[PDB]
Amino acid sequence: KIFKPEELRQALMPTLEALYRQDPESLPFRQPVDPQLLGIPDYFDIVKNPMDLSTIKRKLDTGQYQEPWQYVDDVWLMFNNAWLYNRKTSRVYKFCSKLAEVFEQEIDPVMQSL
Ligand SMILES: CCOc1ccc(C(C)=O)cc1-c1cc(NC(=O)c2ccco2)cc(-c2ccn(C)n2)c1
Repeated sequence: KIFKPEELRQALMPTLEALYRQDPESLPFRQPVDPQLLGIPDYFDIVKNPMDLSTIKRKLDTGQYQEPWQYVDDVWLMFNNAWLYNRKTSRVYKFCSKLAEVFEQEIDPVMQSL
């Protein structure tokens, strides 16, 4: 099945804005992780493939996907990175898990749609 670029944005962006809407849980994820700014200099020794909401939003704003699981792939990569780097007890890890709950709720019916 082919997917028109304007169609994905209009049908996938609601799932993305549902993540941005989570405050404060989306705050760690709205911009790429800057290890020097954040005081976590070891981040890239653990996270080899970074991803964040702003990169996803900019991709989606230029239709730079091809089918929904591509977008899913980036969102899950952002989640997996955060669960790998941050400790289970940590605020950012818990924020990530909240976002992941919201995202599964929103993405399951949009995935059934196409
Ligand atoms: C060192 C701890 O920061 C992090 C560590 C790891 C990760 C990841 C994604 O693995 C993310 C952050 C992080 C967290 C927060 N905000 C909160 O944690 C928060 C907000 C309210 C209560 O808590 C903000 C920003 C941020 C925002 C702008 N910039 C430039 N940076 C980055």
